[PDB]
Order: sequence, then C-alpha cells, then structure tokens
Amino acid sequence: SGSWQTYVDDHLMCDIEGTGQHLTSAAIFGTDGTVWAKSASFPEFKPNEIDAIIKEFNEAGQLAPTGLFLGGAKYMVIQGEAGAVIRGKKGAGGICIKKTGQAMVFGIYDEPVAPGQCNMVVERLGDYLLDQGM
Ligand code: NA
Repeated sequence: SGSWQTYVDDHLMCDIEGTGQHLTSAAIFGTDGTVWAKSASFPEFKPNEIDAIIKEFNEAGQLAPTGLFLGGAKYMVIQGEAGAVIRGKKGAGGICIKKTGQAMVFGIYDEPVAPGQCNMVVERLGDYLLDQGM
C-alpha cells in the first residue's frame, strides 16, 4: 500500500469478523503526534491530548489523576499494558491505543461493540506494523 489511509480503512474501520459492526473511529499517529491517517469520524483531538498519551506510553500511570481526554471527552483509564497498550472507557464505549516503534494506533468504539473487539482490531494492526519494523 502507498497510503497510511489504507491501513485505517482496511485494518481499523472494516467490518469486524463479518458481524456488520465497526469501530466508531480510528487513527494512526506518529510518536511525534503527527496524523498519518484518520477516519473522517475521528474526533477533533487537541495536541495536549496526544502528548498526554505519548507520555503515558513512556511512563504508565500518569493519566490517572486527570483521565484520558480525546476531543474534549473524558475516558476513564482501564487496565492496559505498560509501554504497549492504553485503554479507556466512557459508558458503553471506549478507546484503545497500541504503541509501535514509530506510531500509535487508535481505535474508538461504542455500543454494541465490546472492549475486547476494539483491542483485537488495534492490537492486530500494531503487531503487523511491529513485524514490518514500524
Ligand atoms: Na466530526
């Protein structure tokens, strides 16, 4: 593929396991905070929000006093994997973020999608990118 957008469209925003369900939105960022690609549905994120997530991957536990904010919306942090995966919840929806060597893979989900389905989708792409040296 010649576009980071294809990764979003064909690995993050596609029909999950043929259930007809999809992530709400998704994105791929560089570790500097540059947007490589995002779905049109992805929220109007702010640079401090992305920087907070970059910080959390470098040292887990830093989001805790405030929450995970994205597009001004507050997610409560839920169990992740230090340095590798950050997860948050907001009602029946949530967010999952997987770190690679050079990028961060974001997925946002809502009812009826389950938290573990978001994790599957995001983590599988991230692991692919890691196997490709990214
Ligand atoms: Na919008």
